[PDB]
Amino acid sequence: MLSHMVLTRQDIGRAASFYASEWQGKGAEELGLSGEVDSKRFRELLAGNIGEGHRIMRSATRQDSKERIGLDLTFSAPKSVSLQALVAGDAEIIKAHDRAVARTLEQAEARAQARQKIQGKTRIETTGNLVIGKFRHETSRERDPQLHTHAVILNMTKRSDGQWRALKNDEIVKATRYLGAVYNAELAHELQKLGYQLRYGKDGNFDLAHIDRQQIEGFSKRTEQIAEWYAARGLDPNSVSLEQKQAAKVLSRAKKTSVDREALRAEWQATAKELGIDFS
DNA sequence: GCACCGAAAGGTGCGTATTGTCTA
Repeated sequence: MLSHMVLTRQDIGRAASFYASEWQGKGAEELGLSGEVDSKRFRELLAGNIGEGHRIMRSATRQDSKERIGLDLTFSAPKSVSLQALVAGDAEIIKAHDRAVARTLEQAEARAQARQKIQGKTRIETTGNLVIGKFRHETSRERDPQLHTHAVILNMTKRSDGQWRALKNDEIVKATRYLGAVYNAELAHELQKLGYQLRYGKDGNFDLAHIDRQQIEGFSKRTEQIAEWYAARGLDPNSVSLEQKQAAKVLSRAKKTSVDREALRAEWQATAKELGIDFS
């Protein structure tokens, strides 16, 4: 699954709480960023402080509009993949997901764009470079195992004239469904190299063949919450407005509390026994 | 493209778009 969200200045706490960490992007390399994401630097870049002999970015933002700190792309593995990675414990599966993300983001980077204005005349440019902070996470809001990576694309890109400007995001934002398919294709290919058999689900989605739908359902509490929020509002899961799909996804939430990580995984393992899961 | 940003006859958000496993 690939979902996206435009991150605004009011998200500067939450977007820094993303901080298991990796920089990616030709933009990042050119700034000398590679390896683990230093959080102070991440906060600086969120604020548009690219530093190293450059003016603070984005000052031409209207006060009536919100300023944009970035674009969050969230890659989420199928549940059976999450199970094998996080319950059984498999670094190869984690690695396979990391590769799928990195290769998809290369295709996101290819689509990075900017504007330039030459004497009242605006042209759109394909810059092909991004600065991206990747943060891998492991649980859902209902504390189910859930392998997922937040790829925070910072709102910046280097134009042809070598100048740092805000990202025009259209080409990435309108290709979410395509990049989603790249992630699946890459993950599936990587999982097949590791010897796994796959089961296909109408969309390009798949799961590991040795884990069945009932076993998936046992570990998908957030899905049960969404499915119920439609059944109560009388709404049908086939056709619903973007205002409604966002409603069910945000309203149906309950609240949670600082989970004992070592104790959580033991719960997962026991649940997986109850469900009868053979991690082979 | 527009209309308001800082003050460059330049640059920005705006809206875009989002399948399931349900993020941000």
